[PDB]
Amino acid sequence: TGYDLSNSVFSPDGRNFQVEYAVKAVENGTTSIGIKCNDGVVFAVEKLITSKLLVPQKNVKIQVVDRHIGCVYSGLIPDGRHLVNRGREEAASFKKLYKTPIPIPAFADRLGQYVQAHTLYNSVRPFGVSTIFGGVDKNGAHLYMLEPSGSYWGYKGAATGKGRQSAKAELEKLVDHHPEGLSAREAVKQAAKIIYLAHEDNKEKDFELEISWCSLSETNGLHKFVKGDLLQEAIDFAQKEIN
Amino acid sequence: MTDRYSFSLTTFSPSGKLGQIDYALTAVKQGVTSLGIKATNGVVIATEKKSSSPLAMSETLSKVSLLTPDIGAVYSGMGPDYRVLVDKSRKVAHTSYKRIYGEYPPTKLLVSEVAKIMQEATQSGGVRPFGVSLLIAGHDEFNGFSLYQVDPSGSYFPWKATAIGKGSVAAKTFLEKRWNDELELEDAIHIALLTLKESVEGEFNGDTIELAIIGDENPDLLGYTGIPTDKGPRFRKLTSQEINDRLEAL
Amino acid sequence: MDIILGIRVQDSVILASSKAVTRGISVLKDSDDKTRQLSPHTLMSFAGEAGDTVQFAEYIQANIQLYSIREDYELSPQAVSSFVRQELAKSIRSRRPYQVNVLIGGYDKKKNKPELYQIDYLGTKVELPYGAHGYSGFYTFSLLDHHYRPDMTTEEGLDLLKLCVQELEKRMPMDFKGVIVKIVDKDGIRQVDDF
Amino acid sequence: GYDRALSIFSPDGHIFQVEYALEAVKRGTCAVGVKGKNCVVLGCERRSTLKLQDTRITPSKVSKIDSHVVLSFSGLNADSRILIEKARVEAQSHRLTLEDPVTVEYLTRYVAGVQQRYTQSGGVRPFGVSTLIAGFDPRDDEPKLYQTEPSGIYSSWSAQTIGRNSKTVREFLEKNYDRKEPPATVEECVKLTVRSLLEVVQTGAKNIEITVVKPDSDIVALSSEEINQYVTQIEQEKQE
Amino acid sequence: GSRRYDSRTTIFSPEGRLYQVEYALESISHAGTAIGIMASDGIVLAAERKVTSTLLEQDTSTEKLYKLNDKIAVAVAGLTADAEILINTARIHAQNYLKTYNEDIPVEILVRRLSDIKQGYTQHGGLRPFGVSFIYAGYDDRYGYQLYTSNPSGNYTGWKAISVGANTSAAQTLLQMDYKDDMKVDDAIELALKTLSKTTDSSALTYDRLEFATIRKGANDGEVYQKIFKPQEIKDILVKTGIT
Amino acid sequence: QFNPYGDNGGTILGIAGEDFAVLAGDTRNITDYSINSRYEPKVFDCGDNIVMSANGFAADGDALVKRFKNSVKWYHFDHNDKKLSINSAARNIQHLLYGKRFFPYYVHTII
Amino acid sequence: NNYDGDTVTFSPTGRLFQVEYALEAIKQGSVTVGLRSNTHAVLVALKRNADELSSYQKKIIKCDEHMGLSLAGLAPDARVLSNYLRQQCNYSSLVFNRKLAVERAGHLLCDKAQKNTQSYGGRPYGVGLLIIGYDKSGAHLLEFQPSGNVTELYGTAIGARSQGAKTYLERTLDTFIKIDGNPDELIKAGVEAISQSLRDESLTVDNLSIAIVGKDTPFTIYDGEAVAKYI
Amino acid sequence: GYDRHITIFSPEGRLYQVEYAFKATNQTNINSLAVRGKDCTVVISQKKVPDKLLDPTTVSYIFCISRTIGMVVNGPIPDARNAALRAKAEAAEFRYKYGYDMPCDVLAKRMANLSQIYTQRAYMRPLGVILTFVSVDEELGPSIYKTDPAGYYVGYKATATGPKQQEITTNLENHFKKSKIDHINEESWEKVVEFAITHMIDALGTEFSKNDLEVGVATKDKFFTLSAENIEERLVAIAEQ
Amino acid sequence: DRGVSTFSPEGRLFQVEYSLEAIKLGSTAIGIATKEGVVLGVEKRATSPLLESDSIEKIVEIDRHIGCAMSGLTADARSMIEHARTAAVTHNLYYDEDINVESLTQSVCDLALRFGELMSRPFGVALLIAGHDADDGYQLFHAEPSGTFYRYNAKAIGSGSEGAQAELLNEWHSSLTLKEAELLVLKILKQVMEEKLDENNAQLSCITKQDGFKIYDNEKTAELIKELKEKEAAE
Ligand SMILES: [Mg+2]
Repeated sequence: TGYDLSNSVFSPDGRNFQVEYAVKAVENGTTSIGIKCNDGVVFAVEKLITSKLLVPQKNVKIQVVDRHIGCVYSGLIPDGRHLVNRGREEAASFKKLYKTPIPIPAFADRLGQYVQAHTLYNSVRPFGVSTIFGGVDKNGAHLYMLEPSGSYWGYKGAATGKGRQSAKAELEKLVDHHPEGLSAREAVKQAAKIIYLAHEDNKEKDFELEISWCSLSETNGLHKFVKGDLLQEAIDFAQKEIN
Repeated sequence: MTDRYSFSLTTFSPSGKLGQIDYALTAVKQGVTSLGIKATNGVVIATEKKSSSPLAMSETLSKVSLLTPDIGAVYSGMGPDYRVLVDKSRKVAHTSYKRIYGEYPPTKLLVSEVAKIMQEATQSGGVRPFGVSLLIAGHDEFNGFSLYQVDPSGSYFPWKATAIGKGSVAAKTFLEKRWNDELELEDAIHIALLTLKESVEGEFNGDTIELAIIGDENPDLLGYTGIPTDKGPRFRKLTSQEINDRLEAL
Repeated sequence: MDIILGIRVQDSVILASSKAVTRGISVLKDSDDKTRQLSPHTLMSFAGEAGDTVQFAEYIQANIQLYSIREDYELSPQAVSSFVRQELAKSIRSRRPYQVNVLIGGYDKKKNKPELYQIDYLGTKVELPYGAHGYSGFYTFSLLDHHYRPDMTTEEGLDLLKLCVQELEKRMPMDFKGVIVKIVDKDGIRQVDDF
Repeated sequence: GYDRALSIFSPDGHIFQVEYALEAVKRGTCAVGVKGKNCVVLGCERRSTLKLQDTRITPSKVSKIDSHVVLSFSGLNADSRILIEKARVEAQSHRLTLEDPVTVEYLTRYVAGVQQRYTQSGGVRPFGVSTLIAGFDPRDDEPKLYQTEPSGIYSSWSAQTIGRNSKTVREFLEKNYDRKEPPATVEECVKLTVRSLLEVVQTGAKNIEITVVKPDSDIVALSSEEINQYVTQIEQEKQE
Repeated sequence: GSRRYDSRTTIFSPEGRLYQVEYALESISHAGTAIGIMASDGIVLAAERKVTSTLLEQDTSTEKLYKLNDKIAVAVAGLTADAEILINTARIHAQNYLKTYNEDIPVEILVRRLSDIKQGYTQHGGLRPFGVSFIYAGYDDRYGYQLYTSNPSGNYTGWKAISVGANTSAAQTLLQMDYKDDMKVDDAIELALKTLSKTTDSSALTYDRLEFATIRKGANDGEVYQKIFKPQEIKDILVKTGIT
Repeated sequence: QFNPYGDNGGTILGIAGEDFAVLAGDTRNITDYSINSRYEPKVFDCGDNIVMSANGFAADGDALVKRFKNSVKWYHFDHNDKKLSINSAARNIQHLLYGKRFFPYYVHTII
Repeated sequence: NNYDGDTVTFSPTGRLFQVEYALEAIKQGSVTVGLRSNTHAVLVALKRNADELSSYQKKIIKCDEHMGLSLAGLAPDARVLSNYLRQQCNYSSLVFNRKLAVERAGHLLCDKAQKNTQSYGGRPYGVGLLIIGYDKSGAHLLEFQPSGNVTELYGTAIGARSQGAKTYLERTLDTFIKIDGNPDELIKAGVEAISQSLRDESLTVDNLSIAIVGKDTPFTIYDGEAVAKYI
Repeated sequence: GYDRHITIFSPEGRLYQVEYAFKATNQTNINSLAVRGKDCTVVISQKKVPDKLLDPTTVSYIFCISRTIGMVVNGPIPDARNAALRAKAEAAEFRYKYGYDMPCDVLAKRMANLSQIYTQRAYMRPLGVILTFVSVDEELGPSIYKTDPAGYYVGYKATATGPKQQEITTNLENHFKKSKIDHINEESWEKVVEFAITHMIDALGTEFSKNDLEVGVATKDKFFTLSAENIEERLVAIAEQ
Repeated sequence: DRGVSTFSPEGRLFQVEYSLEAIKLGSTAIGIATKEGVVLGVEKRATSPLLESDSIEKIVEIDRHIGCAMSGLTADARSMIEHARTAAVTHNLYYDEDINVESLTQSVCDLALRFGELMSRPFGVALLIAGHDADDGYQLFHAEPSGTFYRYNAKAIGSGSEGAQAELLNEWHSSLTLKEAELLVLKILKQVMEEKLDENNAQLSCITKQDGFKIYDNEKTAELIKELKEKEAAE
């Protein structure tokens, strides 16, 4: 034994235990989700209200990269911020050299290679976050989810954090019941419901819902936060479904 | 990141042993047998092409490598370690000699450069020793024909004939009985094939045996005519057919 | 600075160096000693660009003194002159070269022979019976070519040196304010206080 | 580069690598320094486990740092060469910039500074060397004797010893050295220094080295016969 | 991180010893014995090759005796590959000195330089020391004929006669017994071969197990000659001194 | 060839009284024969009862005043809000100016 | 246990023990309180002395005219982080002629602390910070943890016995958020908050440290007889 | 026992970290196969999409390294993409420096050399992947060259990689024992793909739909992957005789 | 082993806590601040009678208005003193004025936590920094290897510190004269020292606005010791 004391060491199984321990930090975090709709993507996250003293709507979790990509993550929040900072540098250099905004699959690999690089040496620690991200490019909508190992794939729907099992089951129903697809406005409503349903694994404290979206028709392919009336409408739809 | 292993991974134990070098020599011992014999008018180096799969094309894996037109090398131990050492040896023959003196290095000095590289992997920070022993055969104008063995420690010794790897102890005894200072190159090739047969289990033919010589200049392998002083390489790898012809007179 | 002369006789080396230091319009000093003792039996005189002359000389002095302490041994005049040449040969391809010309007068205690070396700022070294830098040789070499003998005494060398300085004082346009004369022999280095 | 912190604190507030460097000094051959009224004498032990030695060429235990200052040591011989070279370079650098040779205190302060630096720099171990530095300040006739150790602390001594069995010879010096009246001549000072080593040495043969430093760069090492005459006279007074 | 795997090659033991230096010296005690003897008219270097083979090409082989320049040679005891690294550095230092001062490097200055390089590996860098002990035989016009030894600690000392490698305790006692100050080279040649003959772990001392060298002013008039003995010449001197 | 310097004109005047001091300057900024501005302030309150003007090349002038104002801010941070005396400010400005000895601020400064 | 030797090692449950130990240094530190209305933001800090001959360790550091913080834990680490904030506030003013938003200052502190939690050789910061400020969106209060977590709050407390003050602020939330245009009453609420964390000792004239920033109020620190009015 | 954590020799002269990297190679539970035709080189690999929430078009272990070179990977996707990016960078640099397209065997050697370095240098870990490079080389013709975590590489007449490599290998061996030639004697690549799929079905004992496979084809001057509908056409032809 | 910058489960840096133990083994140093000046006193603690005690330098001048006393591994103090002197002189060069005593102390304390894997370990020495400036008058600071510095009316460091600090607790008042402070340092040093206190094994110094930092002659201190003996025999 001792194979789990140092990053980048293969165990006799062929496993990197330090990466598996980073996943435990992710599983300990709050629930975050992503839904791919007809012409875009929707992101939503559960924000635990630890105290009344937290200023409502102020501690924003979802982050924008460039102007067309949204990122949300569960686990160690600072690690997620570090990853988004790198993503913003990658997107800037791509646009600097190639003029066009970075395509989502291209952006996915940039994050992937960077996270994977933190599994190659014992002088660094793996990322303690799973990141759900995506947006609209010239080939349409894309949704991705990236793990501490550096592994990522494209998704129809994605979920991570403490209530991921509940969320996944809800996402699977939507995929089955809508083979033709989901509208952006429908996806915002559904995202609100799924976070409310996933909050059962975190039922002790109450929470604040935060939603964002990129849609070709609804936001012109730019990342925007769901605010005011549209947010309240989604909260009402969600509250109606849990009762 | 940064390589933060700036300390030696090979150190002296209380008994004075350098563990990592000893263990590298153990890896060489497990390796497939290779040998070298020096004649009056040439040198022969030989080994078995132990194919990992019959679907593998073993002609694409070269165990005997040309280092310079007059110097060749064979190994026992870890193949990948050998391959990168051949790359480094080919380059150092140019950078530290041919680009300075306008001629290829003598055998003993190229051996010296390869040895230095292997010594440094035994003392430098954050590396292990090379897991190979090399047999280097060559010719140069002032030293004539020569054969050298280089070990993981970086130590090298000149031989009349020797063997390394799996069945080296038995092979060296076989060579002691047959070697004399009057052997012609064809006699040395014959002895090489006899010696190698003892350590080979399965098929023994031109397709499973790799054999090369350092002998006469080959003007037919030069690729150009017109310069009298350029007469062609002394290193030549024997073909599958050439080996089989000498296996009938075996 | 200006005039530096050297002459190797039977048993000693004599170095003569001018006393004037001129800052363009005015003669700021008339008692300047343009020499450094490198070791008990080795003396170096120097001339060239202001500042660089003394900086180079003291740098060489420090290095030879360091060697002497490390080995408890005095380097031969030949060895010292080779070290100095290499420093100047290195300097000439530097970002800003030392613009310094030197004479090295030493008595070799092993061979029991005086030795005079002339080295210019490029690192051009020659061993000579007599030498100079700048325009000094143009006025003095015809006198030295005539009168010099390898078996001259120290007193005869000083007399030939006086004739050289007299010719310099007659035909040179600059007033160099006389010379300081030093003798290097088996007993070391001493200054002739009346010249 | 190799950056590992080898000299660190332990729970009881000790730096073991520095303390183990002192143990190397304890193993080294004995060195002693005694200052008279107008001189300083440095005595050194030579272990006679090594004969067939060529004494002409073998590194001598007392080293001139400049024409007026000397340095002797106990501990690792190879380590001492590095400190001696650094001190010699600094001595010439001081002459070059200040236009005055080093004071004995300044040279001591420099060497001690180098030793301290090697106790809190990454990737290095402390020097296994303690030194005795002796001489006279330029244009001064007051004798100077200082001691340094691996930690980098230094101080001035009327008389001091370092190395193996230095506890014994310090015992001798503490009862035989009077501060109100130090050894008034070279003879008396050399005699007291040879006497102190005879408490520890074995045969008074090629086992004792003596170097006398007087004012104005007057440094000389005594020969076997000269020391042998002190050895002879000491025991003939002892037979009583 | 990486600290976990660091052996810390440059630390003191509680007794104030350098672990790696001590262990490197243990390694050297298993190497073939090398002997140096200094006489009034020259120096002898004699060394034993380690258990050889009949198929080893001896006349082109060198593992013990190396030329540093025309005036200085070394006998090696320890890791041959480690020694060649240091030998090449020493050869360069000698040429650097010759270029700078236009005089051959004094023997002690070369010895001090190599010894300082060894010392560095014991104090900084976190690398293993060189597992090599040298015997330096040389001549310069200041001290004449000189013998030195250096070991992995970087410490060096001068000698009239000295051994390194295996059985140094036995060898040094035999040398101490028969060495005299007025000895000549031909007498020293005999002493060196007689000492190796008695201390060897082999059954008998033969030419194929030896390397031999002399530094003589037996070079026509005030100059010095190095002679690395050929296999046949070692065979002849073994017969002359009555060992075979 | 690119010339890194320019001349923005302007004239400034400082007079010290018994218990007061004035620093005056015209408000005109120019290049060659053209007027850039009829009112471009040139004398600045730098805090701690110190006024400053760096006249000549306006880019260098603005840069120097900006760096001195910054130096006053950091003097307060580093030295427990101690008031920067006029003599201390003057010595500090010398070091700001001499820091660019071989590529100077092309200005004449008065505080 | 086997996983607390350095910051580069996760435990089998996904914890970072060196970061958790750094968090423990804050809990040993002296109590400090932060709270705000819509016009002002206030810091109150209980200063700790070594003994009766000693001074009371300062707890509040000014970062700009519109921003500053209070510390609990390793004081030299607070000096490093506050120096970084001073530079970032300064860079924003010099380059962009713009006062650095309090929220952006929190993001910068988070990222600086994070780098010390993912690399070998380094260590986490051993200090907690309460940042108050007034910018273009009004009054703000932030809480910084050396894990990297930065949180915007109406009120909070960190240090030893900070739980008493935090519960009081949670009760008083609806009252103190409405104290607009009255600096003295907001400080009173803060002094009453920090009192819920005192045991055996009470607030004296060299014990108490108060800071305030607001609409027309530069960040200013009150010590000595300037806080006697609130005792 | 720190000789098991970093790439230094064990007392038996073994490198355990290299051996454990070979074990990571089978973590995806996917088998791949490569064969050579007259004019082409075909590589097939199992495709498993276990989650319904996944976009199946993004799940792939075949990579287009250059116009001429394709690469299939056996091992975790993060290490696979690491190797893919590097191979693409190396191939592009080669063409820039030496003025001609990097050969398949030369790229394999280069990646093998990089892998060798990870087995000798302590600070770098081996990649837990096996890389099979395919092309129709302008000098050597149809080519298969395979690299592993030990830094070993060699050319193949045909090859197989994955948990059930032995079954596929023996099946391929038996066919080439019959035919006595080093390739599939077929004109079109379509039929060489059909051969590859048929012999994988035989060896594994499992049937495949269009979504269970992933196919890459190398011809003169281009490497390309087949769509699900191209694979379906291939499966229909197999079933119809 | 374990990092040099590692936190303990209690939230303390191991290496800093261990260096504090080394300081406890050091010779005693005492400082007393009055409105007439600050006094600094040290125990010299020579290891042998042959050691010339006036070469023991544990009280040091940083500038004319700032002095300093040390306790612990005193070799470690040399680079700290060098930095302090450089900082004092540099500030005078940049600002044509004396540096504040607090600012000087803060500059020294910035060096403290610059260790890791910068120097390889913390300093093993504590400093008492005493001085005067126009803004805050006479001041005494205690600089630790933790990077923390406290201002004190009076403070003792080294092996006899907790006994000495209890004594300073009782004796200090805001009306002490310079002469009263001198005798008080001598009295408390005499209490905690192993050997009997005299002018050769103890040293006094002070900093006043008028005369600056001064190390007392052995003759001057000897008189103050005699004055102490007589006033203790006076009741
Ligand atoms: Mg590795």
